[PDB]
Amino acid sequence: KDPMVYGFEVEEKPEVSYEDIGGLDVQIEEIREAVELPLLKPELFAEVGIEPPKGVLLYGPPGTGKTLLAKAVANQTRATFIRVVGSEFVQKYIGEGARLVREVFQLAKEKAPSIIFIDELDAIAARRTNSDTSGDREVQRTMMQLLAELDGFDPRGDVKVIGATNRIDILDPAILRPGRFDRIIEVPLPTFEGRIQIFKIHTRKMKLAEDVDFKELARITEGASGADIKAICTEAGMFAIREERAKVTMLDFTKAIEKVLKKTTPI
Amino acid sequence: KDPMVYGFEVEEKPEVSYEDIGGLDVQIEEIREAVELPLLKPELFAEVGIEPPKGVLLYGPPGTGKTLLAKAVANQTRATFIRVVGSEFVQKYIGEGARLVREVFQLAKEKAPSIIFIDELDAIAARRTNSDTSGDREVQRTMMQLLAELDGFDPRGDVKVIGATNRIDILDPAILRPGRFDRIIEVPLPTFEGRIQIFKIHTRKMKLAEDVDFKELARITEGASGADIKAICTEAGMFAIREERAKVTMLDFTKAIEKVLKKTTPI
Amino acid sequence: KDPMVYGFEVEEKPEVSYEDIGGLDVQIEEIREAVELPLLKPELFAEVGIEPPKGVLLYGPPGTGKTLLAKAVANQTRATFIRVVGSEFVQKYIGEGARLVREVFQLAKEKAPSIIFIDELDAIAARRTNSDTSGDREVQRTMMQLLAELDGFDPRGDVKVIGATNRIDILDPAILRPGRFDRIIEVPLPTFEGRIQIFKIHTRKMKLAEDVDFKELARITEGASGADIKAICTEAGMFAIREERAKVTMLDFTKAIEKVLKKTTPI
Amino acid sequence: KDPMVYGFEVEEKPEVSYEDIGGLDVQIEEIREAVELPLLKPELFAEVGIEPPKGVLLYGPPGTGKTLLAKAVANQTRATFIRVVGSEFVQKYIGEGARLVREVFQLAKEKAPSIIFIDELDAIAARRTNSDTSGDREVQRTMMQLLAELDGFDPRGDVKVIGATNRIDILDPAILRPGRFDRIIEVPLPTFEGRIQIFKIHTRKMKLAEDVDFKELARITEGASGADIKAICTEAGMFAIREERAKVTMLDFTKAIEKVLKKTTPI
Amino acid sequence: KDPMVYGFEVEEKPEVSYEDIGGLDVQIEEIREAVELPLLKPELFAEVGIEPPKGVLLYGPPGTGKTLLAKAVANQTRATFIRVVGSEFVQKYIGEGARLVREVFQLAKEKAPSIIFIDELDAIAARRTNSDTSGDREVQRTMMQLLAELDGFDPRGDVKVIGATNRIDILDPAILRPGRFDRIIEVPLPTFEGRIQIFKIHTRKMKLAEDVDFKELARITEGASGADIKAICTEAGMFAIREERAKVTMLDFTKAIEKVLKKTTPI
Amino acid sequence: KDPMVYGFEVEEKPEVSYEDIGGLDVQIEEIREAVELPLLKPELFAEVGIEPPKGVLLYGPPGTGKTLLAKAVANQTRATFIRVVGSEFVQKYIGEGARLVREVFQLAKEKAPSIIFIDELDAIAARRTNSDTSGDREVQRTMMQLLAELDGFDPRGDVKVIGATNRIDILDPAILRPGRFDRIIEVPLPTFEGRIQIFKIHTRKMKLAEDVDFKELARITEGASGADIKAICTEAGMFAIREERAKVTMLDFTKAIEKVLKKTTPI
Ligand SMILES: Nc1ncnc2c1ncn2[C@@H]1O[C@H](COP(=O)(O)OP(=O)(O)OP(=O)(O)O)[C@@H](O)[C@H]1O
Ligand SMILES: Nc1ncnc2c1ncn2[C@@H]1O[C@H](COP(=O)(O)OP(=O)(O)OP(=O)(O)O)[C@@H](O)[C@H]1O
Ligand SMILES: Nc1ncnc2c1ncn2[C@@H]1O[C@H](COP(=O)(O)OP(=O)(O)OP(=O)(O)O)[C@@H](O)[C@H]1O
Ligand SMILES: Nc1ncnc2c1ncn2[C@@H]1O[C@H](COP(=O)(O)OP(=O)(O)OP(=O)(O)O)[C@@H](O)[C@H]1O
Ligand SMILES: Nc1ncnc2c1ncn2[C@@H]1O[C@H](COP(=O)(O)OP(=O)(O)O)[C@@H](O)[C@H]1O
Ligand SMILES: [Mg+2]
Ligand SMILES: [Mg+2]
Ligand SMILES: [Mg+2]
Ligand SMILES: [Mg+2]
Ligand SMILES: [Mg+2]
Repeated sequence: KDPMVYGFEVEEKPEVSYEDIGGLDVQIEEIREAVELPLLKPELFAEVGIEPPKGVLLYGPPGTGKTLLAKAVANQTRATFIRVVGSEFVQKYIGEGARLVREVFQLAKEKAPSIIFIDELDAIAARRTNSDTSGDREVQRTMMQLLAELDGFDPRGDVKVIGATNRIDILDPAILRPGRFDRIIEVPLPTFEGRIQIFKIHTRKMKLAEDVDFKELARITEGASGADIKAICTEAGMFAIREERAKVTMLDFTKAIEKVLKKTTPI
Repeated sequence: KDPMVYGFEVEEKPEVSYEDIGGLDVQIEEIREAVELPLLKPELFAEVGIEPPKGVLLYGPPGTGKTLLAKAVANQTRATFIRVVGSEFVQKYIGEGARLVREVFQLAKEKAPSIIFIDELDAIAARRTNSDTSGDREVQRTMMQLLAELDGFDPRGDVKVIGATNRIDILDPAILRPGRFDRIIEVPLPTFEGRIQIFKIHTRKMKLAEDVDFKELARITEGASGADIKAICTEAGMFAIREERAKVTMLDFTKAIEKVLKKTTPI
Repeated sequence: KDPMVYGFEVEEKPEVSYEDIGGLDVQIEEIREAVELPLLKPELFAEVGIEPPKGVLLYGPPGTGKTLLAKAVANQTRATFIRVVGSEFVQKYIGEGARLVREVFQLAKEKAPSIIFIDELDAIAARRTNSDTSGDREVQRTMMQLLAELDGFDPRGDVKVIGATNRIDILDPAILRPGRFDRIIEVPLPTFEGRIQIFKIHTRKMKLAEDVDFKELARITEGASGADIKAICTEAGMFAIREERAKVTMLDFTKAIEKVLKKTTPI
Repeated sequence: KDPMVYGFEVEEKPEVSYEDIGGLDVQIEEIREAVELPLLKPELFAEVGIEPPKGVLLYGPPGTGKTLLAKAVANQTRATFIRVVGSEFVQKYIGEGARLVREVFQLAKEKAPSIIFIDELDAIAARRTNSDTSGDREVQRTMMQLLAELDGFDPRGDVKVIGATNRIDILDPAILRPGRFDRIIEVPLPTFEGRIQIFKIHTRKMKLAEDVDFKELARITEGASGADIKAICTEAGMFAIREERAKVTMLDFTKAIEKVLKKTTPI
Repeated sequence: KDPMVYGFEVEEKPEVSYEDIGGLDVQIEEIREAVELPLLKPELFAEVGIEPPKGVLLYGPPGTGKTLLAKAVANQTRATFIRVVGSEFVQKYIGEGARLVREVFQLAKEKAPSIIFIDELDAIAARRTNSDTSGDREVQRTMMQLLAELDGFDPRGDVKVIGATNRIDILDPAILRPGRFDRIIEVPLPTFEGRIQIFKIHTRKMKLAEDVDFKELARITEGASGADIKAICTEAGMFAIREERAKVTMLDFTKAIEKVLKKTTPI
Repeated sequence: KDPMVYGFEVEEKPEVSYEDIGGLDVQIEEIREAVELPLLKPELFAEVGIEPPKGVLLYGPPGTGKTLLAKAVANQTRATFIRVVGSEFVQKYIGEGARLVREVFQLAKEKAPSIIFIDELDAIAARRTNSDTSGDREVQRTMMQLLAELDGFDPRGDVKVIGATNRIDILDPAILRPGRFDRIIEVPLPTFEGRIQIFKIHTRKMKLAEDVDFKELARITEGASGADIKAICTEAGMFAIREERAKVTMLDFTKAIEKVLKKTTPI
């Protein structure tokens, strides 16, 4: 009953895999497993006795590759990858958003095995409630619907809903609890070695000089996220273009670390 | 009229069943008194001469369990278990919800004995504040139909409205009270012994455990919810296969209780 | 007659009479003089030269048996009790609501005297703020229709639109102001004499009780509502059932009183 | 002879004349000069040089008696009085419907001089969203149809348009522009002298024995409305029955106002 | 083929070049490298093996000419230009604001290459911590929807935002980080030199000074925005009409510097 | 197809001109400099090289017929007159407030020349909050879209607008900034000589007047507006028809002044 199945991009697998992400290695493995083993290895569960987890919640500072973690799971279990955005519920008609939730779930059930990937939970959950609010009351009646098709009366299924958000601090605690969203995976800012892998992903695409030491660059870029690193390389390339080289030398990388980081914040 | 799955649906199939009556065990006895005792033995109500309780309002924090409770009971009764959901009301068009509330209830009378488990509908029922906005007032109307049909003017038959709500800090005084339920149930976080009963079921499913001490798990899991415990159990399974074991060990619980509460309990 | 208003009428032998309500007590007598006194005797209002009430408004604290009292008066008027519900009005087009208010008043003019009981005046006539727009506008659309008929321009005969509301102020000032609903009878919470009498209605239908002291019973249940007295009674009776006796005694009440009291106090 | 526009007239002179409406007293004269005088002789209005009202809107808080004043107009124009409800202008489907709006105005042109009263413009000149489809289009359409039609037959008296509205703040400017209505008569809540007069007329029909001072009661009932006074009277006679006196006296009104006033804006 | 979002596409083909605006000459070079240049020659990005910039985020005062930098670019690239005022989004009809950014984005992919200018990120950015319980959540739904399309899942599509803001400290963390706006550009009030350039352009549109010297004027105009340097020129022309010369010269220009500053700084 | 106006009311070629205006004689000439004469003479925009005026704001004491001047400028330039009322702006949300600003801008480009009358400036012209508050915020997101759009315009399609306000001293200096509103015109409360000339306009209409001395009338109406002078003349015709004479003289004028205008004195 969905022409919104085009807005769920059921076909077109992404290009981002586990090898297009990295330096968040501990995180890849739990989330990977939380839907990968249930689907390809369900006999392993039988034998030990294991309950299938019914979702994974992801949170973390912005730009750490949450989006990328989701894409990688979607790509590499190739089974029904339902991408929705929580901001996509709630319309001008009086409880259309909640109707709309019921549609995703009945659709996922039919098309099961299925993984639902929700981007942004901050536009569809609130940890407060309030009564007689214009912008914060129907969004609580499409949340309340949600709680409630994911697990509730309606089984299980084979979802496995991957939630993603930029802050869990303004999210309703019903989402926040396990039993559905059973592995609560924090994704932190990357570490010393971590910033080094992220560098090499973009650099793998690029040409470089052979006096390029990642270890030195990663020292400078301490307290920055994966998104700051992508932009550093990009911007470093722009310096390569102006000066007409088909490679990025070490000195551009240091210019870029100074440029990008400086124009974000003065720590 | 024209009923789709709406309430009409009746199902009571597993996982939640009459042998996964995890609790919170005094609380289950209270549901059995309210619903199942006049259903199975009506003559006892003729001797006292009371009106049999008309509904069980279960409330609590999330995941503590009330979906639980209500389905486990429902399989026992073998009654017409009416499943409606918490904002399937007013789909896009208006007063739609008021016609659903009536429909559900009228069919229920015909199919009485019948039980109406409505997920979160008590929480949608909220107060109005003057002047203030015209709201969001229109959904609150759909609540008023529920009061009228339950025993407001039109007899119940043998309904048995099971309420569900994540807050008692969101309700109008006119749903809260014992008058549309009567049997108002606090479902708190599971008792010391209560908590051991939840682990028992899960461990049963998870074969061999021979060094695990469930009581000790209980001291560590002080003031965790019922859905929390089930994820603890799930992650203990997971660490079991990460150590490549056919059974779940005592370390495996220690790690999962540590992981599960950390991400979800504030400092 | 279209199905609509066919089916609004007529409730044959209502449960509830004045020996199935009692305990308040003065405002009971006031309503009964207000509707039953000119219906059974038009002469007394005629001799002074006054107009009987155009309607009677019931408001205030939930649980005081407002709709219950309506079901009492219906049994002794036998003047045609039109049961419409404030939420029953309004559907998926506008003016289809209007149609229904126009139909009930035309129908009533013929049955005159007759009782139009509108469950919630506030559904179809709520305190506006502005258009937010789907059904909110329809509400003040419908309010226009109800006025209009009442004795706005069109002969009322001897109706007698009797209302009730869940909240103090949630209604347009027009309806609030008397001269349309002309007696504003606050049904308040029962008196010291009134709470004893309420327990008595229950005692009538719940067999045996003499170790109970009605006065002291009432004294404890201060600040409760008629629905709460009923709820205690149903709880008490379950208490007795647990100790297996068909007599209700005081100890059964004390346990039952506590259940309700836990909710509402500590202050 | 379409049943809908034929059914909106006539009563062959309603109940109420200017005699039976108590004092305002001076704003009665404004209405008499605004409506009645230009109807009988627009030829005299032209000869003077002035332009008669496009329409006259009655504005004031509820209960001042606005539609009460319209019944008075009705008896004394002698020109066929249209009682229509603006709630019936918007309808369930279309050009019944929209056409009904042009039909009423056509009826006026052949019945002329006449004298069309529409009655509340609450929810037929409010704001639309452009649009919410089923609600809005009806209201937006009917808004335009009203304004064009009254404009195009009044440069000068032909068909006089009268109306009234509950408030002029609950609807957006549309009918407030002096291209449309330019003469809006404040129908206040009544002067000190006005109350005394209303009290007088109501006791005029009433059988009493003289010791009443209508003036003392007026000081008391300052800050009410004419409909409350009517109520005070009906309750003052009802009191008379309860003492079993077939006469009303001062003691009874003083008491009667105390009851009514109390359920109302306060002592 | 809906005029509702198709109207936002091309602005009749701009007339504004990057030599019709200046004074922000450093900033102009930056914008061209990031946005224009990919479109100009793809192979440079291939050569260095980089992912091309997302685009530019401009911040700064008001009047600076953020619009004019998008207008310039659009003329020069020979590609789709979609100009949207970003504060126009956000409706009091809940989730219509989010719908509108969703469609503009999807349409941008249909007509790729495309540039969108989302002006003012102030009124489409909220504060997570409470300040307006209904205003923050609403704004947030619009914000996280446009972000969703921006790189939540759905590709760039060779879009190319390009988007301005008065205040950058009011933005949520989500949009603030790069990778949804790759190159954050400071665009400050005109420098010393910046005055002289802006002036010169605008006086080439007039009759031009006869007694040229923009350095004197510049000293005085320091501490104003770019619109304000223009503004003086326009004030100068009209002053010319009042004098009865209608030719602009240094005397009109200096008298204008004074006349606009009279308002501005208040000695 | 028939056209149906939006941004109501619209008068394409309004028939009120400056012949209908008297005693505001130099205020006509200033505003002819502001909009009229620029617009019909495109030579000025080449002979000076000036970039057109974008608005002129009318100020000084209210009630003077600021709407009427606006119509007279629209008449002269043969444009589409468009009315924006400020009461249809700002609620306590936003967005349809915003929408309607957009609407009249769209209509105005489409049908240039076009005169957007913008009363009233005090509900979208107000001060800034940078210490924050919530109520002020509604106004600020509305206000920026007026400010922007007017500057956004292309010189292909000239949408000149004429503002009007009661108090300029409560508004932001930002809308008193040249290149938005270039000049302001004190339309003052009428002088002695002004009042005599405004009575004469109305007298054209009125019959046999040869006893009326206009001077004694102006004296009495010290501190009277133009809307009040016009209203006095309608009322004069009412008084004349009360004394049963179609001849309007001076006695009628004197009673009309007392009745309408004289209320204000004493202080
Ligand atoms: N884990 C990482 N590995 C490699 N690249 C990364 C990593 N994190 C971020 N990036 C780069 O930064 C870009 C932009 O960040 P992205 O859009 O992926 O973030 P997100 O964490 O979902 O953000 P938000 O909190 O704003 O929703 C990526 O497309 C990638 O090029
Ligand atoms: N007491 C229990 N024993 C065993 N497992 C439980 C228990 N309570 C909850 N769970 C498990 O937790 C999961 C989700 O919780 P459930 O649906 O029962 O929550 P609820 O308290 O009704 O919440 P919400 O406020 O989100 O509607 C199910 O998998 C259920 O079996
Ligand atoms: N005076 C009374 N004596 C006995 N029982 C009473 C009395 N008044 C109320 N009750 C009981 O209280 C309950 C509520 O009655 P009712 O169904 O009339 O709702 P209400 O007070 O109109 O409610 P709402 O605010 O939910 O519309 C019933 O169970 C009724 O039997
Ligand atoms: N001046 C008056 N003289 C006599 N009776 C009055 C007076 N004013 C009001 N009433 C009484 O009030 C009623 C008529 O006015 P009513 O209260 O219906 O309101 P309205 O001002 O037309 O309201 P709305 O805006 O709700 O349509 C009658 O019952 C009448 O007896
Ligand atoms: N730097 C500048 N060079 C030339 N014109 C300018 C410059 N800055 C602003 N303007 C002009 O001033 C007017 C309004 O400024 P605009 O660019 O719309 O403002 P904002 O930065 O607030 O978006 C326009 O007519 C615009 O051309
Ligand atoms: Mg993200
Ligand atoms: Mg639940
Ligand atoms: Mg009730
Ligand atoms: Mg009325
Ligand atoms: Mg701009």
